Amino acid sequence: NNIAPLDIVFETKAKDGRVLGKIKQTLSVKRVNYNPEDILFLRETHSGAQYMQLGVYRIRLNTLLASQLVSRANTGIDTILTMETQRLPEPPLGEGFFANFVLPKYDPAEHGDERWFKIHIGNVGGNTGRQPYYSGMLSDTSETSMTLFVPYAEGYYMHEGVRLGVGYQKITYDNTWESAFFYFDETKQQFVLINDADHDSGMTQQGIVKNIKKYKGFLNVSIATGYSAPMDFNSASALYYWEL
Amino acid sequence: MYSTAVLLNKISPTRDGQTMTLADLQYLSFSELRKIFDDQLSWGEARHL
Amino acid sequence: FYYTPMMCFQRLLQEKQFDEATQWINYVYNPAGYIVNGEIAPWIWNCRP
Amino acid sequence: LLDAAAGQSLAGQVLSIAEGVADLVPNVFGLACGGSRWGAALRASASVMSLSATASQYSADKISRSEAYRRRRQEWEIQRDNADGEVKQMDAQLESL
Amino acid sequence: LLDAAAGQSLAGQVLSIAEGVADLVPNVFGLACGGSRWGAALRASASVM
Amino acid sequence: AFKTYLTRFETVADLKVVSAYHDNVNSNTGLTWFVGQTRENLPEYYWRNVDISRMQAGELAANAWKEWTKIDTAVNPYKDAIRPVIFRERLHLIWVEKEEVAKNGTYWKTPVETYDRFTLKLAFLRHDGSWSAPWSYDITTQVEAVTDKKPDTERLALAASGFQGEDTLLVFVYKTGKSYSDFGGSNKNVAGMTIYGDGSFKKMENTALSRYSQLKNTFDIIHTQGNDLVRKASYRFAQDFEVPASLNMGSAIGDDSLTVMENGNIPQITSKYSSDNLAITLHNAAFTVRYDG
Amino acid sequence: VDISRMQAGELAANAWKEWTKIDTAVNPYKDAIRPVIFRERLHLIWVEKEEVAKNGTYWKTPVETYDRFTLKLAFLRHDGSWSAPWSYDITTQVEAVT
Amino acid sequence: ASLNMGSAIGDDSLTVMENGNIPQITSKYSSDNLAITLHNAAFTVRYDGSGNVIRNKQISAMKLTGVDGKSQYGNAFIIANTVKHYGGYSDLGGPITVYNKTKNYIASVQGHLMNADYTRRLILTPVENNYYARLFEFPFSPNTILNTVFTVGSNKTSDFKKCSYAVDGNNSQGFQIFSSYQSSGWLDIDTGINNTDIKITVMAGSKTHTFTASDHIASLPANSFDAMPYTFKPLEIDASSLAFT
Repeated sequence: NNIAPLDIVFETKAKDGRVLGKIKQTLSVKRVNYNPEDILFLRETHSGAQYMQLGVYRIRLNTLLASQLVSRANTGIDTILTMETQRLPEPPLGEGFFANFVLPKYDPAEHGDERWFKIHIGNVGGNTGRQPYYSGMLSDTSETSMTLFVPYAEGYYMHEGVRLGVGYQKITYDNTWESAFFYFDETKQQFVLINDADHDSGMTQQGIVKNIKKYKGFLNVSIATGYSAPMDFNSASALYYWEL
Repeated sequence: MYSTAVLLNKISPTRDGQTMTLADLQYLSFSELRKIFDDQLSWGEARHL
Repeated sequence: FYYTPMMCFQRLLQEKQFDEATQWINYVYNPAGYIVNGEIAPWIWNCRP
Repeated sequence: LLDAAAGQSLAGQVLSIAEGVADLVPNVFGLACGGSRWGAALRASASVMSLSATASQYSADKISRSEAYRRRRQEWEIQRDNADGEVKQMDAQLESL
Repeated sequence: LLDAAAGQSLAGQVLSIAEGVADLVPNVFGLACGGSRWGAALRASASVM
Repeated sequence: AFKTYLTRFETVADLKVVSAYHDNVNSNTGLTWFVGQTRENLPEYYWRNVDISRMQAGELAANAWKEWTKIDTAVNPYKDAIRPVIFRERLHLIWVEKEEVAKNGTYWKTPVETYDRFTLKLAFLRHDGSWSAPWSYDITTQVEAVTDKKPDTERLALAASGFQGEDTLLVFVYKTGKSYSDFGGSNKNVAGMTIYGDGSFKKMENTALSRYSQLKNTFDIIHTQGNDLVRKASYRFAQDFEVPASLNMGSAIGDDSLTVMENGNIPQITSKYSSDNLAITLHNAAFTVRYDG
Repeated sequence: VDISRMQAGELAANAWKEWTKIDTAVNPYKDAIRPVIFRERLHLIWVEKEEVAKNGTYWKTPVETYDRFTLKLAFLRHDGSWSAPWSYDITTQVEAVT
Repeated sequence: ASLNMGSAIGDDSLTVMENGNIPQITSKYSSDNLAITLHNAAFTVRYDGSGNVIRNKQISAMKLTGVDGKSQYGNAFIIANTVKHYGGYSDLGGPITVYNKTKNYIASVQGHLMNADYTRRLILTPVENNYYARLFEFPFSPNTILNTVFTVGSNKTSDFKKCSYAVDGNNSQGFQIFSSYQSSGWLDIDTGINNTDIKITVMAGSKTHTFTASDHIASLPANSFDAMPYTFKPLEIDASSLAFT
């Protein structure tokens, strides 16, 4: 993580064996990392959504509820204090799409000793390897459904689009054609999933692939088309939200 | 930063047939652990643990 | 290093803030010694002059 | 009235900082350009924050005298308890007599 | 609130003395140079004090 | 009271960030500072700090941030020429002040020019919330050179880098572009300025500019999609590896309650990076032994 | 005033509202003032007329007295206060239309 | 430009509709024809009641499966109307039975059991006093109940109709009441649904249109007991018969 420890030990020892002193001190060396892909940057959409991006993760910074606050304030304050206002949608954090994943019930035989799982993203940016994008707590009584926003950039996905896999420990589904694949089709001008089933032909980011296999691990993967992100109570302005 | 698993393996075995787990290490003061394991790890790793 | 800590100590003692006064006066003196970098301080007083 | 005056006094920081930001534009021009007021915005901000402090003292003595009113109410309640206490004192003394 | 207002009022001496030191620079110039505010710094200091 | 409270809430929530800075040479640990401006047409600026040292690779805590804090300095920057930096391990704010000034007047110099006297104003936050008045530096000639005498036509940006190795500040004034070339010499886009911890201003030579050529990747650039603009946060800068310049250990009582070691310190710890070999030089490593229990 | 329930020539006294002063110190040109509503909230627009000219040539005798028309957009905040107006210069368009 | 409806609890306190909204509502006026386009009309269905014994027991009964292997959706079921305690050691989660008619299944549900020593069995008899008159008997494969389907296999629909008084133990001592439930009357439900069973009817003057999910679907969700998100195609409806008063 661009840091390395070293240690200095002063050893003074008498001839008889009486240790005068063994003093240890730890020093840290920080390596300079000025890679543009590793340097965070600031962006703002035409809808007014301001976010920061470090590598693959995108984080909202500002908020755009002022107009709705004015609208409910023109009406009575009871209208301000409503559930519908607290679940008001927000603009997406830059260009991207929303994927809903439904994971099956926990199984000691299938999932293993540990119920929790780690969701990882694969071929993104210039990194072919895996990056842990989410951590989830499974339920032993029912299926678990969660929606994740996957960002996008111009040519951000190399060969075979972008991969999304999951690991439940004692097992990891990241083999060939096991993780969910996504790309950005220009003919439909939208984000398209690749491996929803077993297919003998399919158009992907780099052309026609004749062997598409259904994803494993995830019970159901869907693209939430036209889905707006709900109001967030854990963002940078979560303190103000909780206050109000 | 520092690998807690590798540090625990370095301290291992805890003269009992298992690994010196974090829970069993409530345990003692900084000077105490430095005296006990002064020949096994460093000041920064002790601080991290 | 000397006058301000007792200024706060005297104010707290006058206003019955006993534990805050003790914590603040620990900056200049502590009968139980001082804990620096997780080790027993060799000095007796925390004021150099 | 005190609270409204305090907030309405707070309602002037934006106006004077607008003065400060608009004073940067030169006023004389032509064969002799310039006349800008050098950094008027910071003295304007200083003045408005001083008057914000003034409204702060206004709210301060307002709430202080409000709490004085509450102390007066509590003292009145206690002395009314004393009054009806002596009322029943002598109520029992009367039947004794 | 009273104490914060007092200190925050103290927070303006530097601003107005900056006004005073910057008013020495002439504002009109060219074929007619000048327009400096004569010794504005001392009335600014008087006001802030 | 509720209406006033929600007015203040809207005013503090409508802030939009414009600048950022990082207290590290990498993006793994360190603390980040954000500075933003209100939506309304006046220059009221607020700052926030957030810690990403324990940030969990896409997951963060609400308490990890801080509330917006107003800067009571009445800054009047040119457009979006504002940036926070940290030196003397303390926060400072830099901006340019744009004023309509010209030269003297000749016989019939018809076009009295309207060039801008660009002034860097360095003001820092004192301990108790107060602000010091800014040091004033005139960099008009360098801004003219980098804008090619047309500053209003193109967006100009300023990057502040705090060299903590010997506590200096590198201010790079450059013209906004899609891509940037190397520093020093031919590239007239970037002008370098060195300011110390006391106020001494110095023009960076071409070799001095080339000494920090790796910092060109942290500029505010124009994205490939037309006229899109994407900003970037400046970083704490070191040559190649950051280590503290001094080390102090303290004292330790040896065995048998008979001996003690004290005054353990290395006042100078330097690092030379030749190619890929890193030679760390500890100057005057000294201590003292004493027979004392 | 609300005319939604206005009864085709008959109105109620309570249907109106009392006059409220605008504490902004607007300095419009003659009768160039108008209210509008956007973001479903009230805003006020006006032009500010000032006597300005161009630069000076060798012997440009008639330093002109054209007007720098500036639209100043200021809106009423929730708690009676007013924001300072956005300033827009539309001098060329006013010159063209006049 | 947008419409938001909210949520509505359906009949029988078993189902709910939520997240009803049309984020984009545009209008194009070509000459005198007005085409209203509703983009991404979406909502969500969920098997969940208003909050009662019916909900908190039968919903988990439908969710939990048995020998057939997950699924069991789209089937007809016989349920109890109201369930109450009748007697025994303690009112635990208690044996709650439901009947799947398609596969002749008895699905049991229980919150917690007090004793893990007795081989207490799902016992259904309408008398609660004669163990010799029992009609349903299903033991626990593990000593702890896991609320498993017991797969009758035969046609005992009328048996489930006329069997009440679910009993926990009914062990070799005859009865030994552990937990007994009065199921009162019984009701018929069916978890199945059709593609045309979901529709949106627009009315505007004399123009009435019915757009279903069989011909105007943008995303067809899965087939399970959990939340089902339904989103339709952008609906372009010509509304020129509106009486503008």
